[PDB]
Amino acid sequence: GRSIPLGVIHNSALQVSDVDKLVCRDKLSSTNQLRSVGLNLEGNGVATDVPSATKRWGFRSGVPPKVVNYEAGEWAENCYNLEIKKPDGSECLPAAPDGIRGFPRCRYVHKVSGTGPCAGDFAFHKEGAFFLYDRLASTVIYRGTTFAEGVVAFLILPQAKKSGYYSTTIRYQATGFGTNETEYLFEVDNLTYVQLESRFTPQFLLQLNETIYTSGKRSNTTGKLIWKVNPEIDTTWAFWESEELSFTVVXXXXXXXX
Amino acid sequence: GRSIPLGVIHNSALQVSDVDKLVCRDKLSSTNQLRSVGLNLEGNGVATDVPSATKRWGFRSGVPPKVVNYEAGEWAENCYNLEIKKPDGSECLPAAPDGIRGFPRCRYVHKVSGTGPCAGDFAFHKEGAFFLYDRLASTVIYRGTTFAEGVVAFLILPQAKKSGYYSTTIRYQATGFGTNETEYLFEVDNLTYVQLESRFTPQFLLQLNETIYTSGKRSNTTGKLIWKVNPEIDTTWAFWESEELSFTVVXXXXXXXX
Amino acid sequence: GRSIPLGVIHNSALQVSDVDKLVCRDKLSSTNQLRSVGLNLEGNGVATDVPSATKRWGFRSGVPPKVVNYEAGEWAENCYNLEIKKPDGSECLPAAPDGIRGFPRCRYVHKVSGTGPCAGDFAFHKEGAFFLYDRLASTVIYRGTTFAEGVVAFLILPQAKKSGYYSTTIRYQATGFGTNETEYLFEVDNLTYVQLESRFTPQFLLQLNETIYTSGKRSNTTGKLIWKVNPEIDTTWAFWESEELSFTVVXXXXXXXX
Amino acid sequence: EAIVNAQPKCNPNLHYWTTQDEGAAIGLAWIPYFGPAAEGIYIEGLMHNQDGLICGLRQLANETTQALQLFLRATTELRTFSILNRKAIDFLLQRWGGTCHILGPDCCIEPADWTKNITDKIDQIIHDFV
Amino acid sequence: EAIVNAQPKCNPNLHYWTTQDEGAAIGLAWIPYFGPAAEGIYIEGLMHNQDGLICGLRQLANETTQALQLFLRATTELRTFSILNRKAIDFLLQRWGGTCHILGPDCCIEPADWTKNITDKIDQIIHDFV
Amino acid sequence: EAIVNAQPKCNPNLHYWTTQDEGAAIGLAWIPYFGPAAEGIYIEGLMHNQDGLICGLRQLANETTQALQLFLRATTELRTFSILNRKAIDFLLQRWGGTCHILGPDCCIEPADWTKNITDKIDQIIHDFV
Ligand SMILES: *[C@@H]1O[C@H](CO)[C@@H](O[C@@H]2O[C@H](CO)[C@@H](O[C@@H]3O[C@H](CO[C@H]4O[C@H](CO)[C@@H](O)[C@H](O)[C@@H]4O)[C@@H](O)[C@H](O[C@H]4O[C@H](CO)[C@@H](O)[C@H](O)[C@@H]4O)[C@@H]3O)[C@H](O)[C@H]2NC(C)=O)[C@H](O)[C@H]1NC(C)=O
Ligand SMILES: *[C@@H]1O[C@H](CO)[C@@H](O[C@@H]2O[C@H](CO)[C@@H](O[C@@H]3O[C@H](CO[C@H]4O[C@H](CO)[C@@H](O)[C@H](O)[C@@H]4O)[C@@H](O)[C@H](O[C@H]4O[C@H](CO)[C@@H](O)[C@H](O)[C@@H]4O)[C@@H]3O)[C@H](O)[C@H]2NC(C)=O)[C@H](O)[C@H]1NC(C)=O
Ligand SMILES: *[C@@H]1O[C@H](CO)[C@@H](O[C@@H]2O[C@H](CO)[C@@H](O[C@@H]3O[C@H](CO[C@H]4O[C@H](CO)[C@@H](O)[C@H](O)[C@@H]4O)[C@@H](O)[C@H](O[C@H]4O[C@H](CO)[C@@H](O)[C@H](O)[C@@H]4O)[C@@H]3O)[C@H](O)[C@H]2NC(C)=O)[C@H](O)[C@H]1NC(C)=O
Ligand SMILES: Cc1n[nH]c(-c2ccc(OCC[N@H+]3CC[C@@H](C(N)=O)CC3)cc2O)c1-c1ccc(Cl)cc1
Ligand SMILES: Cc1n[nH]c(-c2ccc(OCC[N@H+]3CC[C@@H](C(N)=O)CC3)cc2O)c1-c1ccc(Cl)cc1
Ligand SMILES: Cc1n[nH]c(-c2ccc(OCC[N@H+]3CC[C@@H](C(N)=O)CC3)cc2O)c1-c1ccc(Cl)cc1
Ligand SMILES: Cc1n[nH]c(-c2ccc(OCC[N@H+]3CC[C@@H](C(N)=O)CC3)cc2O)c1-c1ccc(Cl)cc1
Ligand SMILES: Cc1n[nH]c(-c2ccc(OCC[N@H+]3CC[C@@H](C(N)=O)CC3)cc2O)c1-c1ccc(Cl)cc1
Ligand SMILES: Cc1n[nH]c(-c2ccc(OCC[N@H+]3CC[C@@H](C(N)=O)CC3)cc2O)c1-c1ccc(Cl)cc1
Ligand SMILES: *[C@@H]1O[C@H](CO)[C@@H](O)[C@H](O)[C@H]1NC(C)=O
Ligand SMILES: *[C@@H]1O[C@H](CO)[C@@H](O)[C@H](O)[C@H]1NC(C)=O
Ligand SMILES: *[C@@H]1O[C@H](CO)[C@@H](O)[C@H](O)[C@H]1NC(C)=O
Ligand SMILES: *[C@@H]1O[C@H](CO)[C@@H](O)[C@H](O)[C@H]1NC(C)=O
Ligand SMILES: *[C@@H]1O[C@H](CO)[C@@H](O)[C@H](O)[C@H]1NC(C)=O
Ligand SMILES: *[C@@H]1O[C@H](CO)[C@@H](O)[C@H](O)[C@H]1NC(C)=O
Ligand SMILES: *[C@@H]1O[C@H](CO)[C@@H](O)[C@H](O)[C@H]1NC(C)=O
Ligand SMILES: *[C@@H]1O[C@H](CO)[C@@H](O)[C@H](O)[C@H]1NC(C)=O
Ligand SMILES: *[C@@H]1O[C@H](CO)[C@@H](O)[C@H](O)[C@H]1NC(C)=O
Ligand SMILES: *[C@@H]1O[C@H](CO)[C@@H](O)[C@H](O)[C@H]1NC(C)=O
Ligand SMILES: *[C@@H]1O[C@H](CO)[C@@H](O)[C@H](O)[C@H]1NC(C)=O
Ligand SMILES: *[C@@H]1O[C@H](CO)[C@@H](O)[C@H](O)[C@H]1NC(C)=O
Ligand SMILES: *[C@@H]1O[C@H](CO)[C@@H](O)[C@H](O)[C@H]1NC(C)=O
Ligand SMILES: *[C@@H]1O[C@H](CO)[C@@H](O)[C@H](O)[C@H]1NC(C)=O
Ligand SMILES: *[C@@H]1O[C@H](CO)[C@@H](O)[C@H](O)[C@H]1NC(C)=O
Repeated sequence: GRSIPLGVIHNSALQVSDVDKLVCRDKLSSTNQLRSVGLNLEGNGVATDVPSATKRWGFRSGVPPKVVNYEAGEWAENCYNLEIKKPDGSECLPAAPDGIRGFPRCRYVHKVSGTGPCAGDFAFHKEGAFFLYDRLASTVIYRGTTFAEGVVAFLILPQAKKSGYYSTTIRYQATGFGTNETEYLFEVDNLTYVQLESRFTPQFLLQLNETIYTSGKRSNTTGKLIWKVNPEIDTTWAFWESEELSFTVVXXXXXXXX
Repeated sequence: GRSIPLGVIHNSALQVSDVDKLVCRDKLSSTNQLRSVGLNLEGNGVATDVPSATKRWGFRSGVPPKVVNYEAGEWAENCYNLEIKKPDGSECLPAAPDGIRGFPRCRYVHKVSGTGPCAGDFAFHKEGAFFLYDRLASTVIYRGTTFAEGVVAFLILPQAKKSGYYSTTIRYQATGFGTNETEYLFEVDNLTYVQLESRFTPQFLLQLNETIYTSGKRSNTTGKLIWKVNPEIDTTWAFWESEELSFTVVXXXXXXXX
Repeated sequence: GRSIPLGVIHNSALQVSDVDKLVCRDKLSSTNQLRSVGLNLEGNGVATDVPSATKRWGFRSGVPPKVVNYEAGEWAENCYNLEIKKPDGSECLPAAPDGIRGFPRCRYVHKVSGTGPCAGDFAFHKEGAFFLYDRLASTVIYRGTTFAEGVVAFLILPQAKKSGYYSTTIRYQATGFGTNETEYLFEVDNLTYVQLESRFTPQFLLQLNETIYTSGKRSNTTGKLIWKVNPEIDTTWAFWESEELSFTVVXXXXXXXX
Repeated sequence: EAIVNAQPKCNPNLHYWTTQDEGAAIGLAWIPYFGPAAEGIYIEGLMHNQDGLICGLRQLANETTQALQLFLRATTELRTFSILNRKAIDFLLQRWGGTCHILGPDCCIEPADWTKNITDKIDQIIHDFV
Repeated sequence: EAIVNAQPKCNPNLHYWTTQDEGAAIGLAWIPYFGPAAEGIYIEGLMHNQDGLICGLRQLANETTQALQLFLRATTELRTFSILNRKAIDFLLQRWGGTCHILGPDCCIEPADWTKNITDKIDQIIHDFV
Repeated sequence: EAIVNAQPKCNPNLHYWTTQDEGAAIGLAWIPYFGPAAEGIYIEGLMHNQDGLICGLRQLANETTQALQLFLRATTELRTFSILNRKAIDFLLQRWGGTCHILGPDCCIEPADWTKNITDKIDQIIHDFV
């Protein structure tokens, strides 16, 4: 056990404290001075690509899920939305409970559909973080519901005080989800796919998708076309700081070189 | 946003205020001095007949329902209970959530069954009022659950301080519910009906029902009998302040004149 | 109505009081000084055998169930777990609501399966006690969920202050459950049973079960074997303070004498 | 602010229902198994329009609706039971959330008797000054 | 009121279970993914009948039942978690819900040192009166 | 304790979303039937890293997680909304849960003006002593 820390401003700096450790000059005149806020793991420098992010989550039985509310959040660049089944067709994730909606500000929504063994009743965050929904934070992942990874803080505010929204969905297929041998594919259309790499940024995927549509490199067949990208092409530090490609074909695999 | 107002007695009169706007002589010695109460729209003079009342409600999607409790209420003369389906048979209203029961004091329960397009996930009050159930107030209507229209107030009480229950169900059939072309029928039995008018009071409907049973003007046929009432008959101001009829017959329509 | 009493220590003795009836020298410096606790009926001397315990419970309709939490409990010697159906196969008890788990410390879990009329929507405690689950107390019994009978108290603590876990399941079959003519059978295996008496203690049942297995007195037939125990055998005051048997056989009944 | 009823009508009498707050139960009636069903837990009462409180109350509930609906729009709780407890907390924080400066307008401490305890002892040393 | 145990028996020893309130976790055990299951979150303890507290506690819980059951009958909450928080609020309102008249019986303000601060300064002007 | 950000990176700007706390609605927009859907109830804002508050806040949320997760492990509530209300209650109990000894370090009562009210009346009887 431990006491839940509380943020307070003293000597022009934020400090951790608690209601029992304040001096008489600190003043709390209404419950409106207290706030709960959610901060995104994005802002701490974590890798946000789909292969790296999914390795932070895992399945576990025997632990009941828990939910806590928060009042304000941060605009997210990367969010995630999962539709995972077992190879026998059964769902791996539970439907979203009544009143739990997706995170409300996501520049990119990485939507992953696929299969895995799912050896556990619920999927938790392996580092103890939370999955942030619409002003509710949960310890587990809900099916088909957009979330951002984050953590919660509690504040006392001082007495005094001193563009639109665009969202783009990026779809993926996955096999062996949640294991050591997971493979990912970025979806151009229902029959044209790109083998995914950890180094691919969102805008690289969107522009690679554009060149495929405008160069006419989609599948013209009943069958599935999968493009591979050689190491020596360039791909677009943290998020806050073309004609040149050539396509050759070898299901059906192929390679895109510079 | 706005602060929820609070009622307090000063200078022999009720006034609106809040906990932050009280002087030191105002005293609150226990949570038992605070009360939440529900007042019925009936008491403000609104028309309570079924045609007028249903026009205050409408269907809307995209807004999650919300519930708030209240501790005490007012005896109602008119309550309502709805069983509406779409013409394809699907239910228009959701089943009552666990623990939500009907309003507990209704002199007349207007029970409406019928069909309509129901263009929306939930039915709300078009004037922003609440639907009052058993000490729970909701923003939406639940299926087959008796409610009264009303609003909630919050009070601080001062330090000091200074017949049975009868209920009658009145049944209706409706078509085109929730639109501009709704038609209503008052139900005498499963095969005898009266075309409804806004001017018909509850006791007029009950006594009209009695004369039909005692004059033998019910249907004596497999088919449905619908009586119309000419304008020049009399019908019974607010609620708190026979041999003469003649029946002639023209489904099957007819007319009742004086 | 009545005010919920509160326990406080004065003059080296526990007393009942309330927050409004304390003197200025009584000090409450944090919500951590307040505690809710659950005490078992076992500790007051009640009979705990299955025939006596089930007579304290009964079915009743028209009363909504209610739940209240508690923070700490007492290790139990006797707990109960019920799977009762009507003779037509329908379940008598509701499934456990989300988040309600069995009582966590039970030396003996008396698991009763059988049939009865179950003339009521919910099963309540006839003496007004509670059914204690995992830090939640309910007024009704949930299906297949281990509980102990008990009651709740609320305390203010003073400023200052001054082996493993084994559980054994004992299975029973029952007919006419919840009536005046209930009959119970202790289950040795799926085909060998002992007619139950109120005087049988848990350890007597466990050792009687052992002698049956080690003397080879189980059924060696498709059919069911039921042993009766004559009055003059001895059986093991409250809980906190062999070769000699002879088996003769007369479904199939029999008798065990000393 | 004062309350101005601006409704088309007012029912000046309030015939109400609620649950009982005072008085112990009779016999076994407090036990859920033996007690009343959901329909029989209510008491009734009647109050008239003394000091205009009934018509004022109808207008108060009407005027409360906008702020209450905006609060419900912003909360994620499905059912809200905590409004009155939060009002009580805000009552206490307004008067005792900071340092109480005696004699100030925002400090509800009366030392009136405390003066007459000290101003009666003016003649405890200034008068027995033999 | 005092508490009179009137039960047929009393178990004078209390062997209890609960969750842990103090002490930081060891390593990664605080992470739900790695931590214990629902069955392994409990600690145990044992207290004896010093000052008769155990047998008094058994009688207290018994006597609490009627008022608690009547409260549950009247609430519409399905699960009630707020009883202790409301007790804390009522504790504060009883002492600080009105004007605190110093020296009165209902005002928990001690000016004992405050007198010796002023009654020591009797000889700050009455004695250096040269 | 002070807050030391020990993260690999810090985004020094906070582009946030929340619901509106101040300002009355415009027309009928407060009525649920006419108002916005769930996706349109939000306002936005932007704050920069003045006094290092943004990077401190990111570290604070990180360090809060262990104690918050242990609290959630021990509660039986499915959804917890009461953390801030309980903090407010604990704030009041810490200062006003016992007898306030004036001039003591744990009593937030200032009698500074109260002295100048009495020490100005030193010459109310000691000087008009004709
Ligand atoms: C608050 O902020 C702090 C600091 O940013 C976060 O600290 C992170 O804590 C996690 C643990 O929960 C750390 O993750 C672990 O890192 C170990 C070291 O990784 C390095 O190891 C190789 C080999 O030495 C290096 O070459 C390489 O650079 C890696 O970076 C891993 O070994 C761990 O993985 C192993 O253990 C886990 C079990 O924990 C197994 O599941 C794995 O399969 C594997 O066997 C683990 O990944 C992380 O490194 C810490 N970050 C930093 C910057 O120190 C807190 O997490 C954060 N709190 C919250 C709630 O977000
Ligand atoms: C608190 O108390 C006040 C006062 O009693 C209530 O105020 C009512 O507010 C509603 C709006 O929510 C008003 O309803 C509107 O009335 C308009 C005027 O109605 C008159 O119009 C014709 C033509 O002029 C007159 O001949 C006739 O006498 C009518 O009385 C209507 O035009 C409105 O309908 C139109 O707009 C709505 C959208 O709002 C559409 O849906 C309709 O289809 C239509 O196009 C509307 O009906 C009402 O008149 C006000 N009453 C009074 C007495 O002023 C508050 O509602 C109340 N608060 C709560 C929460 O109950
Ligand atoms: C707090 O602690 C007190 C004291 O320990 C408990 O008090 C018990 O209260 C219950 C009632 O709720 C009592 O149970 C009743 O006992 C009656 C008397 O039993 C004796 O009767 C025969 C004939 O005289 C004796 O020979 C024999 O020794 C019995 O002991 C019974 O007559 C009652 O049964 C009848 O009424 C009930 C309705 O209540 C019917 O359902 C039955 O079918 C039957 O017709 C009933 O059983 C009990 O005796 C009290 N105990 C003591 C020690 O006094 C509280 O219950 C406890 N509170 C909580 C919440 O646990
Ligand atoms: C930088 C900044 N400045 N201001 C805020 C802010 C925070 C919370 C907030 O909550 C308003 C909802 N309101 C609803 C009910 C109210 C009640 N008690 O009833 C109370 C709460 C509004 C704000 O403007 C932030 C901020 C900090 C961190 C993060 Cl992650 C996001 C934003
Ligand atoms: C959610 C929220 N709303 N408003 C604020 C806020 C921010 C900064 C702030 O600084 C001003 C202090 N200023 C007072 C006067 C001067 C004096 N000498 O006192 C000089 C110093 C005051 C605030 O209220 C916050 C907030 C956001 C992030 C974090 Cl981390 C904490 C709080
Ligand atoms: C005219 C009048 N006089 N008295 C009342 C009254 C109001 C509320 C009330 O609530 C009692 C339930 N009680 C349960 C738990 C208690 C706790 N805090 O634990 C607190 C609440 C009892 C009353 O007698 C009214 C009144 C006013 C308006 C309307 Cl619409 C209806 C009635
Ligand atoms: C729910 C409830 N229970 N009890 C009351 C109540 C009603 C009237 C009331 O008036 C008496 C004041 N009386 C004090 C002594 C005198 C003095 N000079 O102070 C003269 C003045 C006191 C009350 O407690 C209410 C209530 C009902 C409706 C409304 Cl709108 C508000 C409150
Ligand atoms: C004899 C004894 N000594 N100590 C206790 C005890 C009681 C409660 C307790 O609760 C700790 C959980 N904690 C969680 C959150 C906390 C918050 N407010 O956040 C508060 C509560 C811990 C204890 O050690 C007992 C005792 C008495 C009667 C019974 Cl039946 C069982 C045990
Ligand atoms: C849950 C819990 N945690 N801790 C205690 C506890 C128990 C006994 C206790 O006695 C010591 C008082 N002691 C103070 C100093 C001396 C002085 N002259 O004051 C001499 C007297 C203090 C406690 O805090 C309890 C508890 C358990 C059962 C019950 Cl029934 C009530 C409380
Ligand atoms: C998963 O990781 C590798 C695959 O890259 C495999 O060799 C290893 O055996 C697996 N881990 C375990 C614990 O089986
Ligand atoms: C791709 O497949 C999904 C379901 O697998 C389907 O809903 C969608 O219409 C398909 N897209 C196209 C362009 O056919
Ligand atoms: C890929 O490019 C096509 C062509 O404009 C576009 O319609 C589609 O939305 C793009 N896919 C994504 C995920 O942006
Ligand atoms: C048909 O698909 C191939 C790759 O599968 C692509 O190179 C070719 O351009 C497509 N056909 C046309 C007419 O674009
Ligand atoms: C509904 O009202 C009338 C029917 O009385 C109809 O003429 C009108 O067009 C309808 N309103 C709309 C908006 O279509
Ligand atoms: C009228 O119809 C309802 C269902 O439509 C039925 O339950 C009821 O018994 C009928 N009444 C009579 C008198 O038959
Ligand atoms: C109509 O009259 C008959 C005859 O007494 C009666 O049984 C029936 O209940 C009445 N209907 C209503 C709605 O009161
Ligand atoms: C049969 O019904 C008609 C109206 O449909 C009514 O006038 C007549 O009186 C009824 N028959 C009898 C015998 O009452
Ligand atoms: C149940 O008790 C006895 C059976 O032992 C039976 O004679 C009695 O009639 C039954 N009680 C009632 C109320 O029928
Ligand atoms: C006894 O019966 C139960 C179900 O009635 C079954 O699950 C169990 O396996 C059986 N035991 C044996 C030893 O066959
Ligand atoms: C009865 O004895 C057998 C033989 O050891 C054992 O396996 C079984 O678990 C015993 N039953 C109980 C309820 O302990
Ligand atoms: C067969 O069962 C009987 C009792 O039914 C028992 O006495 C006998 O010992 C059993 N057979 C063996 C070989 O143990
Ligand atoms: C207050 O006055 C009483 C006499 O009524 C006196 O006994 C007491 O000492 C005075 N208070 C102090 C702090 O001296
Ligand atoms: C209280 O006494 C101290 C000496 O112990 C003195 O310095 C101080 O000035 C006194 N308080 C006031 C308000 O004068
Ligand atoms: C405090 O000082 C004012 C003058 O500013 C005086 O009128 C008042 O009487 C003083 N307070 C007391 C309690 O005498």
